Amino acid sequence: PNVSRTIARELKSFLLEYTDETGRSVYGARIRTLGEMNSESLEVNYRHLAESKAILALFLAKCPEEMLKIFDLVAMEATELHYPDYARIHSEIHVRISDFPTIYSLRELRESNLSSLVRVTGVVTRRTGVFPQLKYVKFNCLKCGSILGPFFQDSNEEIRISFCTNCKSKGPFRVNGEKTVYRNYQRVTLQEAPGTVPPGRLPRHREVILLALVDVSKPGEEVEVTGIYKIIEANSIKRREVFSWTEEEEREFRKISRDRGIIDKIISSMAPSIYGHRDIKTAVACSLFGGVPKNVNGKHSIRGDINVLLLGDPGTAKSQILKYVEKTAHRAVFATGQGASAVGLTASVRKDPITKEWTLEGGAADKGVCLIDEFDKMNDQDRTSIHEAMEQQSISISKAGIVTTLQARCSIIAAANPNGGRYNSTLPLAQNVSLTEPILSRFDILCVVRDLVDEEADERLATFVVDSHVRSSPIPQELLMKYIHYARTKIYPKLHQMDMDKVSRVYADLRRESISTGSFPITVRHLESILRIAESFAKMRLSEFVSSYDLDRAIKVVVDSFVDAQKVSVRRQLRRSFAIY
Amino acid sequence: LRVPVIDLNRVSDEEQLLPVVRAILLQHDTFLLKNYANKAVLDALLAGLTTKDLPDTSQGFDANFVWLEQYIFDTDPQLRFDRKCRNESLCSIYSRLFKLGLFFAQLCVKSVVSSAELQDCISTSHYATKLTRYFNERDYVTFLPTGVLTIFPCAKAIRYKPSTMATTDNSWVSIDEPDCLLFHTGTLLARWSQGMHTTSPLQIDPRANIVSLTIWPPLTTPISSKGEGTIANHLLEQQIKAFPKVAQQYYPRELSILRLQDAMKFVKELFTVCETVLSLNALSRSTGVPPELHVLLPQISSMMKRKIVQDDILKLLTIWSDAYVVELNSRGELTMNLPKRDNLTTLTNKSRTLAFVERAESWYQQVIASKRRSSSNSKTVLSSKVQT
Repeated sequence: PNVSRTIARELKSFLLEYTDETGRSVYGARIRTLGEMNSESLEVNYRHLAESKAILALFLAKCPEEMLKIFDLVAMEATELHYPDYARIHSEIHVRISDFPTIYSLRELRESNLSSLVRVTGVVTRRTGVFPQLKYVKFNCLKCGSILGPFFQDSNEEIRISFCTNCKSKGPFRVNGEKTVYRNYQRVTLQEAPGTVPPGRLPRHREVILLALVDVSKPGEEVEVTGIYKIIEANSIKRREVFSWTEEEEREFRKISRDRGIIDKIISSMAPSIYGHRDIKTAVACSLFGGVPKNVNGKHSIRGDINVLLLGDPGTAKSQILKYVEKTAHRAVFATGQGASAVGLTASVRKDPITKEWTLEGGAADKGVCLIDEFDKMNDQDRTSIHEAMEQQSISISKAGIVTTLQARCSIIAAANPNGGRYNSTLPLAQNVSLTEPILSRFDILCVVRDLVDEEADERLATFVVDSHVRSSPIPQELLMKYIHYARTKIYPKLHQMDMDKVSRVYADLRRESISTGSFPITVRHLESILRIAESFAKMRLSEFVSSYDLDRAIKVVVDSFVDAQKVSVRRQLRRSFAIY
Repeated sequence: LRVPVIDLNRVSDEEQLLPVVRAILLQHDTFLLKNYANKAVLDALLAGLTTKDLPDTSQGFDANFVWLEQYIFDTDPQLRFDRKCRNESLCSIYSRLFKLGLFFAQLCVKSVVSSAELQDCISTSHYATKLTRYFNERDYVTFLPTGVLTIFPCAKAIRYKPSTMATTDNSWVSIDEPDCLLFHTGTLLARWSQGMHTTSPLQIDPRANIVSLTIWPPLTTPISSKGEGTIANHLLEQQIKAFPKVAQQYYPRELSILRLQDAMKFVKELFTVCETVLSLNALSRSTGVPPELHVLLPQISSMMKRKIVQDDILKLLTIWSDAYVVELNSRGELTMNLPKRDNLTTLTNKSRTLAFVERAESWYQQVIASKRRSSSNSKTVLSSKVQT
């Protein structure tokens, strides 16, 4: 149509007149940055041209495929009169339509959203890149040896050609792509995030096409993609990013956190199914609430996560707590063994059978919490990958033509069983578990349960589990899970050097007493752990800084984990820690 | 994002660096000045800004209400307004950096119009040193400088908030140059040069020590032809003041409403995003669908990046009533629609924007006869209640 000719000259006049701040045309700086650095991506906010002309925004929302035939041409014309001979190196320059107001979900993708612009959130998986895909074909008929060709896009397998022109034969046909179209690949499968899916339903998944934006995306992270819907053809990608906090719920959270010591109420709200004991749930709540990451002049990155390790006889409950926190906590990933969930933590090059090739993928929650069940039953790859992720916070991929070091700042909640069923209390934990000391040193809290013969446990456990079967004060679950996301995304409580030096005095007693009576020592990692546990309790208390008695609970948490992880012969240490108890 | 570095001893040549410095302040704004005549006296002032003992009285360290502390020391010539503690290094640097401001004004306006017109712009030298201390950083919200010419030493301390001027890629950039004097130009200087100047903010940084020197034009000087009604003293005096001074100075005609400083500009951009998001869904050639308020609030949340409460749309309904119907669906969600069935044309969208700004101008004009915006809280419109 000729109506595009009055559209073109309108936006050609628009790019030379957009002065939003202090009378400065930002498009001249944008065109000189794309021309000097040889870029092909042009950035246009939707609000700018929408404030200028809403009919262009309506045309972009209705027919973006024909609206994109004007944008690239006027961008190349602006780059050609701004820079001479730019067409010799770059023939086409695309545009990046950002700031889409109506962000859709993956379950709202319907038949009415066809051939239009849509901004969707998700998580990327299945990374296959830089391959020549098809769009046209040719075929060689072997009987007469002839050529015939149609079209083939990006959804079907291939359009079988079985009828020759003059052979009228059903002979064997061969694929000729030696006269054929250009190829560009980015087959990425995107999925819905688990932190915003409704309960009972399953997250959907789609396939996205990336062309002209390859390997700038990180698998296992949240992403925002703006593209057209037909299979989504992405135009813009954003690696920066329904259950969120509001203004009416944020005042009551400070009012709840100010009154009646809510740390124990959060602990009692953690396990509604059973009675339990506070040693598992205290470590669980401080691991899910986490600490703060700090660096000094861009280096010395400390891990802000807390990795807890559960141990005890297999008859007790260890998977129900992680099953409750998988629904409760945000971006919680439950992974298991060889690959129960068909997703893992380790990078891998492997063959794929759906299309029967070799591919590379770095598995997977960068801010979330990963839950590992049956920690002693694994191979060498998933032990070394979690040891690298527990040692430092990055996982490297060095295969299939790609080299990427991705962030691995995830918390680890692992559960295990000893060799033989019984805990065997007259031996230490290093002789009990099959694991060694440096993989045990990454886990700061080692919680362990035992068997209770006495009437007390018989009076409580059997009665609670029969109350759960005969039926067909704490903080509620919704306010608790909203408080987790509200406190983990807004505050960062530091520490002040006024009277904190006293913990360096008590560590000086507590280190020395572990040599003379005990066999296992205490190091600086325990000091880093109790400072993280104290700042996690200050985060849960929602204070400006860590108080003086948060370290008392932190030293109680480290004493009932380290002293309980040893023999019965460290019994004098049960009374030696009674002076600070 | 070009940051040209040139000696300021070579600008004293006067035949080779006037266009180079002028081309940056018309493009990249803030300019980089190195190796000024001051050497060890600029690093000896960091021990004298920690006093923090003085009251306001158009002086004093002012904490707007908290970590943001701005200490402005009023020049001695000003009649009967002073607070003197010690501040000997601040006075010596105030006397020395007067030459930096006069020389920078000489190089700036000699490639524009005339270098003899700036001697009455710096004549009074009433500008007060601004010493900024940040407590142990979001303390600086997006803001514009006061004086026409601001020359500050900084460690890094500087970003660019979303706005369009320098580094046209419009990404936020943090620049750290060792041995660097960074020049910040004000809003009024842009009006004198009719659009040549802009601003840059401060961001989260580890080093909280910021020393900013802003040089002020005299009380009696008009700005070009158009500023004969509003003098540099009137516009800049309206700009800065202080929170205790704004409470004292702007006081005479009460009304803590303050909507002029607050609601105006932000509320009138709500219609621009809201008009484009009701043509984004309701207008389609596919499968009907009714505009719901649950998918509208997040899109406007993306537009301004700010939190949008559902009551702002009700204020938009209060100012302009006839566009949005407030009827509540049986499911509890409150739908809105448009009267036209043939949909909003781009020309009709521009007419709706002109009608909305004209209606806001009419409400502001009628409401201000009680005493510049006077008193309104932008009261929400009453939402139709469900029957029985």
